[PDB]
Amino acid sequence: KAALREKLIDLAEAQIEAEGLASLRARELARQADCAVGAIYTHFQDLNALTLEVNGRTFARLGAAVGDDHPNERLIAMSHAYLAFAREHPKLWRALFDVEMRSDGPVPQWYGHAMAQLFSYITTPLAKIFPESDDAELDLMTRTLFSSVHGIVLLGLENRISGVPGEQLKTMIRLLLEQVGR
Amino acid sequence: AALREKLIDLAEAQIEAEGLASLRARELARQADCAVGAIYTHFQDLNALTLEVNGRTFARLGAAVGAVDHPNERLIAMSHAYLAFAREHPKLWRALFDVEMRSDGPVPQWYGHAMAQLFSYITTPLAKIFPESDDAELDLMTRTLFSSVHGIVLLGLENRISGVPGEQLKTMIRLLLEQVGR
Ligand SMILES: CCCCCCCCCCCCCCCCCC(=O)O
Ligand SMILES: CCCCCCCCCCCCCCCCCC(=O)O
Ligand SMILES: [Cl-]
Ligand SMILES: [Cl-]
Repeated sequence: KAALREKLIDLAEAQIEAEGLASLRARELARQADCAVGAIYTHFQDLNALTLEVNGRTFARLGAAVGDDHPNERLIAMSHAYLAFAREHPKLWRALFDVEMRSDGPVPQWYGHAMAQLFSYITTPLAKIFPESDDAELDLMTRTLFSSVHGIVLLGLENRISGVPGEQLKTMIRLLLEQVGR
Repeated sequence: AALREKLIDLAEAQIEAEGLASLRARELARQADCAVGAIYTHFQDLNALTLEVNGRTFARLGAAVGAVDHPNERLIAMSHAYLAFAREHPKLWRALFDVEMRSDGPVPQWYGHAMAQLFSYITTPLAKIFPESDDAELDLMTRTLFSSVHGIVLLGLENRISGVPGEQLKTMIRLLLEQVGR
């Protein structure tokens, strides 16, 4: 059970990496794990729940990637690591945004904490840039700038006709963030 | 002439009712009272019919953005119009980003030109804000800010745990855009 639970998370991560989030099937994972398909449902409520565990690991990788007198430079460096991550782990990266997870519904504490912890890396330099801003103001700015970088990265990496060209993604993130708070 | 236009009218109605993923040649042909082959006679594939519907969505966007020296306020107003559109026409809005369309592959000239015409509305105030920037620099900044607003709207409307809250989307679009031109 302890071994099986871990083995299923390992295999789920492997599948997402190979063929994407949409390719994950209970029959196939059970076959790879050498268990009954119902053994998957003994450890996770559904495939979405198993995907959240994979996303837990993806957050950990992102947190390692992200990690003081130049706060705009810190924001840029972190954004460049986000871009590099998205490029390096495209399918795991897309699973973070494609899994069923909403601010409306129940967010599990471990999951909500991991995401809150990533956001604190962005809020630190923003507090230096905006010394007069309160926590609500800082939280809103963190969400705005993160959402902005994600948009640049999403449209650019998808090669959409509206996005910034691939070769200019790093440069354009810099140019956007340099302007933040003068 | 009647059937080509009727197929576009019907494809738009289907996308609005059930989303891009629900679009089928068999069902469209049934509604239009034609054979499935009559669809492929007017459009190479469903992708091509989807581009025609997206063409109408661009025209909807163009009308909303054109409505009536404060270029930062113009960017904010246009961005607010983009937010409103995304909330009001969520399925047609998603079809613009979900259709198979890359800058690597063939982009039909009429389609690229229509999207470029929308971008010219953003570039005009950007040229006032950044008078020292050349055309290349302005196009990259147009792409960067569009992508930033889109990220804000996308993660906000999807109620993602990393997004700016629904009730705060307009405010954060304002707080992002006022910082442009530092
Ligand atoms: C910073 C100002 C942003 C203002 C946005 C509103 C202005 C006009 C609309 C421009 C966006 C058109 C939609 C582009 C859709 C792209 C779909 C794709 O890349 O395939
Ligand atoms: C403006 C600075 C942006 C820098 C971002 C990189 C540094 C911090 C990491 C933030 C990672 C958040 C990833 C959240 C994944 C999506 C979760 C969700 O909304 O479903
Ligand atoms: Cl991956
Ligand atoms: Cl719609």
